[PDB]
Amino acid sequence: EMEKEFEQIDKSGSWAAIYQDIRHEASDFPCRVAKLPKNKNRNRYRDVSPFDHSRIKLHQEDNDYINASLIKMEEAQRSYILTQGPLPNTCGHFWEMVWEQKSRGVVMLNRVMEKGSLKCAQYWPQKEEKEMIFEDTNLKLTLISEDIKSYYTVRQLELENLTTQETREILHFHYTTWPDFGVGESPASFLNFLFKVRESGSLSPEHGPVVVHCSAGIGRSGTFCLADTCLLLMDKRKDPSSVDIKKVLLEMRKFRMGLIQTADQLRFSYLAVIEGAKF
Ligand SMILES: [Cl-]
Ligand SMILES: [Cl-]
Ligand SMILES: [Cl-]
Ligand SMILES: [Cl-]
Ligand SMILES: [Cl-]
Ligand SMILES: [Cl-]
Ligand SMILES: [Cl-]
Repeated sequence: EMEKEFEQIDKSGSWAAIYQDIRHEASDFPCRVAKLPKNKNRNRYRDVSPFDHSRIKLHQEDNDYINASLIKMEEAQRSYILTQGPLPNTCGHFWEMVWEQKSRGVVMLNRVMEKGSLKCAQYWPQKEEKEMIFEDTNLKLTLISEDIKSYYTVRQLELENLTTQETREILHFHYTTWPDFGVGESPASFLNFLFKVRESGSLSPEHGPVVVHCSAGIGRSGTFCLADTCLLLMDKRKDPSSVDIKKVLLEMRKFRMGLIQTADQLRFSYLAVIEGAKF
C-alpha cells in the first residue's frame, strides 16, 4: 500500500513537491523564549528554535532555556525529546535536562565532526578515568563502558546528581555511520540501530522520554522519530495501510519546526518505514 504510493512518487519524481507541500502546511507557533536576547548563545542555529508551547524547561534557578522540544505522539503512545547537539556552554544544561526529564537513553545521530565541521560539543567522556563535571548544573558524568560496533556504538554512562549523590545509568546510542552526503542507499543499518534502541528499553513509558539529537535536532532526528512512530502506528492499527507518513510528520511538526530537512530525507523515511514494516 504505502509501497504503492512510494513507487508512484518515485515514478512521477515528485519527492521535492510533496516535501514542499509539507513545508507549506506545517504549523507555525511562537518561539518567543528561544528568541530572547539572553538566549542567543544557547542556540546552535538561529533558524532552528523550539516552540514555546512544547519547549523543555530546565528546573534550576537561572535561565530555564534549552533548545529542546517535547514531541508527544498521542496515538502512537510515545514521547521524544528532540534537541540540537549541545554547545560548549550548554552541555551542563543538556545533562540537567536528561536528569530532570528522567530519560534512560540518549540517541546521537551524527559524529561530533563531519566533513571537517563541528556539529556537536564533546558532551560525554571518552575515557573512564576522565569523568566530566558540569559545575553550573552540579552533575558528574562517567564513562563506565562502551560497546563499539561496526555501524553504531552503545555507551554505558553514569550520571550523578552531585547535589543528592543519586546516580543513574544512561545508555548512549551513537549512530556513527549516517552518510556524509544525502541519505543511505539502504535503510538497513538505520533500522537495525532503531531496533537496538527499542530492545534496550530506552523507549519504554516507564522512563522519561528518550533524548534524540543530531546537529540541529530536526533532520536526522526527525527521521528517527518519524520512522519509529510510523512503525508503532503500523503495528497498533487495525488497518496498518492507513498510516500516512506525511500526516504523521505534520503532526510531529506541531511540536518542533522543520522535522525532515530535505526531500531525500523524506524519501529515506518512507524507505525505512516500508522496509521496517516487513521485519
Ligand atoms: Cl533577554
Ligand atoms: Cl501518533
Ligand atoms: Cl557490528
Ligand atoms: Cl518499541
Ligand atoms: Cl546532522
Ligand atoms: Cl495516519
Ligand atoms: Cl522546513
